[PDB]
Formats: sequence, structure tokens, C-alpha cells
Amino acid sequence: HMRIAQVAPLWERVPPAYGGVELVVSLLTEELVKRGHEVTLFASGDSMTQAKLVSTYPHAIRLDPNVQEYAVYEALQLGEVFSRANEFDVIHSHVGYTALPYTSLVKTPVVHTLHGRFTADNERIFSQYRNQNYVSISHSQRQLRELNYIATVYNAIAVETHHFYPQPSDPPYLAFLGRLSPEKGPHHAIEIAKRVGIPLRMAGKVDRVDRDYFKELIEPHIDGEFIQFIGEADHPTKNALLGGAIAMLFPITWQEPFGLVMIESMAAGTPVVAIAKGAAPEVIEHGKTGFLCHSVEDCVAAVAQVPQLDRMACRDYVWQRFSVERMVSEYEAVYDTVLANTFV
Amino acid sequence: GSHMRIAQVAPLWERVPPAYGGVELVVSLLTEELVKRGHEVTLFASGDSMTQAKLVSTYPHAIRLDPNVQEYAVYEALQLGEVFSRANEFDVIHSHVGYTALPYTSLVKTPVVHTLHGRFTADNERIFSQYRNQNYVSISHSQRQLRELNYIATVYNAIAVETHHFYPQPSDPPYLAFLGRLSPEKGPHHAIEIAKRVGIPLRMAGKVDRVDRDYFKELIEPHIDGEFIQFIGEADHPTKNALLGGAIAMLFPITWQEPFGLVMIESMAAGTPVVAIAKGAAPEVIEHGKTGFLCHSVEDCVAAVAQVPQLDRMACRDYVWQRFSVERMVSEYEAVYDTVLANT
Ligand SMILES: O=c1ccn([C@@H]2O[C@H](COP(=O)(O)OP(=O)(O)O)[C@@H](O)[C@H]2O)c(=O)[nH]1
Ligand SMILES: O=c1ccn([C@@H]2O[C@H](COP(=O)(O)OP(=O)(O)O)[C@@H](O)[C@H]2O)c(=O)[nH]1
Ligand SMILES: OC[C@H]1O[C@](CO)(O[C@H]2O[C@H](CO)[C@@H](O)[C@H](O)[C@H]2O)[C@@H](O)[C@@H]1O
Ligand SMILES: OC[C@H]1O[C@](CO)(O[C@H]2O[C@H](CO)[C@@H](O)[C@H](O)[C@H]2O)[C@@H](O)[C@@H]1O
Repeated sequence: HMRIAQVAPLWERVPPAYGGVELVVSLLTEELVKRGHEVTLFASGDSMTQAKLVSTYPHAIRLDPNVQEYAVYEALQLGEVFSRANEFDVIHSHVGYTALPYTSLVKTPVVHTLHGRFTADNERIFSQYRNQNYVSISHSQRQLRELNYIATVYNAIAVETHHFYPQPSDPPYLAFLGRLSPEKGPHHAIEIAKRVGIPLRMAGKVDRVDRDYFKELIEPHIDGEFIQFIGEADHPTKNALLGGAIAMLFPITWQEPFGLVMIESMAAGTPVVAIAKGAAPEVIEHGKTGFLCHSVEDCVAAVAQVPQLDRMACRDYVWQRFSVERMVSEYEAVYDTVLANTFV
Repeated sequence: GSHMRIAQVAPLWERVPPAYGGVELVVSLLTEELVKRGHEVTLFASGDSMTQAKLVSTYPHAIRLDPNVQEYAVYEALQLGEVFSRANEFDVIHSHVGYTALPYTSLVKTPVVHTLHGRFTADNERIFSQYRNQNYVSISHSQRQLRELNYIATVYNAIAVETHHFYPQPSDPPYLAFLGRLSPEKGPHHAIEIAKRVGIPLRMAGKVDRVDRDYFKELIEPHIDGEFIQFIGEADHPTKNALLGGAIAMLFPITWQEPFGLVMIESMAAGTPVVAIAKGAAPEVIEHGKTGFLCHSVEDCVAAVAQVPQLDRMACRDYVWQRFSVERMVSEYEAVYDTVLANT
């Protein structure tokens, strides 16, 4: 019953393959409008939404050879958001710190959902707008504390769209999903699959800056027989790619804000053996829906402890803490708190 | 009428500059002069910048040189956030950052004067036409490639000629010169081929950065390991002055729509003609047959070097004083402010 604006990034599509935030903004927007609200999506033009689409570019900036300066369309989008700031009751910004200086100029309250790691550089712009409205996707992400965190909403997925696999494929294999960046540590997943004797079926995208790390540590160890690649899969693939696997290796070497590939694996009914970094303990129920490992050798030992877990429970676990009914209804109270706590 | 509150917004890649510094040098002479005429200037640059106006530092070093910064876009939104939060304290804002400040102008009441320093790429042509009805000041006539914009004026950049020692006849062992970054846009590869057909050695001096590091190690690197081509890249003011002053003719072979190119008027300041390719804003600075030459190919330059000792080298210095003096530039910009302050 409010005028909401969801400012999504332009790198991807509301998303056929890669894209985490755009998937979260989708399940949020596609359900907010269903509850008699009034949302105006701010994303790309190829987006298939059920709200008033307002875009500055039709295609996605990532999969496009004709684009070169993304910061142009980054500033074009915000130029249309805060120009229409009088037509909105609350602005839900997902673009990150690029909207902080614009918030101190308009009148409409703006909420910022954090989606990345705080680095030694971006922590300065957050300290200059510490009292702004923030929303963390995990308690582990809340690292600055000095900011003004409104609440903590766990990212969710449409569980019914993920087909559930009870028993894995008869010839077992491991799994890896996500970008091939050092932030996800696929090189550990390569060794873990080889220290146990179970093949690995990887899947993800390789953008640049990852060109150096990929073809120096990941490409040398591809075979197609024991190590497959499948560069960037869609939804029906990762649905069955993780379903037929015994466990989704998630050996991160980076402060993971959340990790939607963990909750996606478990919907298909697959426990995630990940490193207890970032929001890994906040998602993985130890001994029930995965194993919170603390070393590379801990994952190898946990692999033998994977088949004894209940894969039918892993899906019912996502239906509890990681449901869209929990996430959207938890944002519906965040917007009211921001609107009720304004002037003093 | 002659007591304004100017707001100089400068880039952060280099300080207001030790060696390489294009836009940072123009802002320097413009700031130091306007303060010397009585205006209340407010500079938004780095921290080590040396000015007399009340500067507002957002990071105490040049980001290009400081390696601790991995995201330049962080301090971008910080500087622009501090400018337009104090816009009420200014009479007019002079932006030098580019398209990043266009959506900000459509949010306050202080008029902003945008001085363009870059080419209209296939991407920024979308944002510049969006904020078409604003206040733009070009730096050359050839730089105007949209035409349909709202150009307030065209103020050619200027340098302090008195700070450039005049070398009459150069060094008796003759050599050439190349100034500017070693980018395929400014064409450093063309300068060596002319140095072979003319047979005179070429002494270079520039800057190499990412995205172009592959080009440096490919085309330019296998030709400098010798006395014929002495590199010593990135020279400060007292070093690059003797380089151009001791050069019989500066090689400026460009293959890109140059908006201006301060390296040209710096060569002629110390008394040295420039042989540039007929492209961009080269005919607007170089006078054919008087203080240099304009060529349509590479062999046309080889025939031009044979007609350089006949060129007047003293008239090169007096030509910069004609239309590239700091007193002229600042007077034009000071006259631009009265145009913007009268339209409101
Ligand atoms: O082949 C792939 C690789 C990635 N993804 C999607 O990319 C998102 C990445 O999830 P996550 O948040 O955990 O990784 P990050 O955001 O750090 O890139 C997931 O939702 C996946 O659905 C996908 O669909 N197919
Ligand atoms: O080794 C160098 C190379 C360049 N410059 C300075 O960088 C400026 C060149 O500006 P230009 O417009 O030609 O390059 P751009 O700004 O387009 O990058 C000149 O004033 C030079 O004084 C320098 O000092 N040393
Ligand atoms: O760590 C940088 C990382 O962030 C980007 C965003 O451009 O990737 C994101 O892609 C989508 C949203 O664009 C989300 O899944 C999530 O925010 C990130 O994975 C990219 O620079 C880099 O891969
Ligand atoms: O505004 C960013 C601008 O800087 C880049 C960074 O890669 O490089 C330019 O930096 C100097 C700044 O003085 C420019 O004079 C010069 O054109 C570039 O080397 C450029 O791509 C970005 O557009």
C-alpha cells in the first residue's frame, strides 16, 4: 500500500544465469506488487517484471560487446531515481555505496540493502553516512557496527522452482557453483575432489581480473573426464548439477556476505560443505544441513560424512529461514520502521 | 560583480602536479589566478595539493600513485557528496570531473559550469544528451562532437610560459622528443618509425598504466634497449622542459580525437616546433609552416622534419603567449561565470 522503488544493478537481468542481487530484487519485487503495493522497478529493459519498468538501457551491461563505460548508466539510473524522489514513499537501493551522496539531497527516505564486503576503501564512504538506513543480509556482514543497521534480512530463493533430488546420481560426483574468482576458492575444490577420489563438476563465469588466476590454477587442472567446466549455467542446469552431486563444495577464502549458492544447493536437497567464513555458520546447520569445516583437510573428512545426512531435511530447512514469505514480509516491516522513525 | 565564490572540483588521480598532470594543471593555474584576483575559491582536490584557496581534501594523496586504493569510484562519490552538500555556500560550481556530476546538478539550485576534458565515446554520448540543457565549456572547437548540447563557450587551455626556460638552439647532438602517456590513442609507436626514416634518435618520456601495459611490452619495449632510444619515463617540470627545449622538433603523432593536448603548447613554450598528425584539435593549436606542421601520414612527417630547422624557434614561444596565456584563460572563465549568473 506504498510507493516503493527498487533500484537494481544494471550488470544483469531481473537473471537467466549469473546474478545474485538481481534474483533477490526479483523475488522481492515480484511479490511486493502481488501484495497490493505500488512498485516501480529500476533495472534493465530486458527485465520481465510485473511493475512499472523504468530503465536506462535495454540490455545487460555484462553480456554486451557494445558497452564500455558502465559508470555512465550507473549515474543515468540514479539521475532518474532521485529526480522522481517525490513520487515514492520509500526507495530501496541495491546499487551499493553509489547512492549515499544522493540520499543527503532529497526528502524521501532511502533504504540501502548491503550486498558486498566492506574493504579498507569503501569503509570511508560508509563512515561519512553512518546514520543512514542500512539493511544487512547477515549478522556476520555487520562489521562496522558504527553504522545505523535497521535490521537483518536473510536472502531467500523460490524453493518451489528448485526441483528436489533425493538420491544422487549413481556414479557420484562433487559440485561447485559460482564465479571462478579467488573469493570462492575453486582451487581448493579441485584438490578436495582429488584427495577423495570423486570427480568434480564445476560451473560458473570467468570475467576479467579473474583471467590471470583462472588460466594459471584452474585451467591447467581441467580434463572433462575427472574435472568438467560448463562455463556459466542457467537455472535448469544448476538445479540438476547440484541435485545429482553428493555435496556442494563451497571453500571460500573471502568474507562471504551471504551465499545464495548455498541455499540454492540445499533446496535441490544437497548439503553444503563450506569453510566457516563470513555467513557460512549463519546458513549451514552443522551436522544436519552440511559441515562447517575450518581447513581443506576438514572438507575431505567431511565428504565421507555427507551420505549419512538427510537430503530431504535440507529442503525443509530452506523453507524455514530462507523463504520469500519470510524475506518480503520482513522488508514490509523495515519500510514502516524507516517511515515511522523520520522526524524528531 | 567581481567578488564571486568559485567552487573548483578537480580530479583525484593526480595532485593539483609533479609530472604527469593534464586536467590537474589547468585547474592549478585557474585556481592560483582567481585567488590572486580576489575571488573566494574553494578547491576540492587531494590533500597534498598546494593552493591558497580553502581546499577540501577527501584523500591526502594522488590515487594513481598511492597503491593502497583499489577502487577510485569510492572517493568519487565522497568528493561529489561534499561539493553539492555545500552548494548553497557557493555562487557557481566549476566541475572538471566529467559526466559523474551531471545528475548532481539537477538536484540543487547552484548553477554548475562543466568543463569537458574527454572525448564523446559511444557511451557518454547517452548521458551528455540527457543533461543537454546545462552549462558546458569546451576546450577546443574540434572537441564539440554532439553539437546539439548547450556549450557556454570554448576556452582553450593555457600554461604558465614564464616557468618554462627558453632554449634557443638545442643540443648539438640532435634528437627528437615524445611527451604524453604511452597509449595507442596518442600514438607512441608512430614516433619511432619516423625516428628510423629520419635517422635521428628519439628521446621519450611518458606514463604507462593498466589496460595499456600489454601495448607497452609489445610494440614499444623491443625498441628502447639502446642509446638510440633513451626512455626515462615520466619526467617532472625541470626535466621535461630540457627534453623539449633540447629537441629539434617534438613528435606528436596522434591517432585519436584529441580534445587539446597540453604537451603541444609546452613544447612551443621552450621554443620547439611540433609535427602532429592532422586529427582532433591539432590545427587549432599548431600553425602550419610557422610553429610546426600538420601531416596526413607518416612519410609526410619525415619530409616535415627536413623542413624544421627553417622554422622560427623564438616565434614558437611568443605564439603561446598570444592565445595560450593564463591571463587569457582565467579571463574567459571569469567571463563565463557572468554568463551563467545572469541567466538565473
Ligand atoms: O552457473 C551459474 C553460476 C552462478 N549462478 C547464479 O549466480 C548467483 C551467485 O550466488 P552467490 O550470491 O552465492 O555468489 P556471489 O553473489 O558472491 O557472486 C547464484 O544465485 C546463482 O543462481 C547461476 O545461476 N549459474
Ligand atoms: O612525462 C610526462 C608526460 C606528461 N606530462 C604532463 O601531462 C600533460 C599532458 O596532458 P595531455 O592533455 O596532453 O594528456 P591527457 O590529459 O589527454 O591525458 C602535460 O601538461 C605534461 O606536462 C608530464 O609532465 N610528463
Ligand atoms: O566482488 C565484485 C563482484 O560484484 C559483482 C558486481 O559487479 O558481481 C556481482 O554480481 C551480482 C550483481 O551484479 C551479484 O551476484 C553479486 O552482487 C555479485 O556477484 C562483480 O563486480 C564482481 O564479480
Ligand atoms: O575519470 C577517470 C578517467 O581516468 C582514466 C582512468 O582510466 O584515465 C585518465 O586519467 C587522466 C586524468 O587526468 C586523463 O587525463 C587521461 O585521459 C586518462 O589517462 C580514464 O579511463 C577515465 O575516463
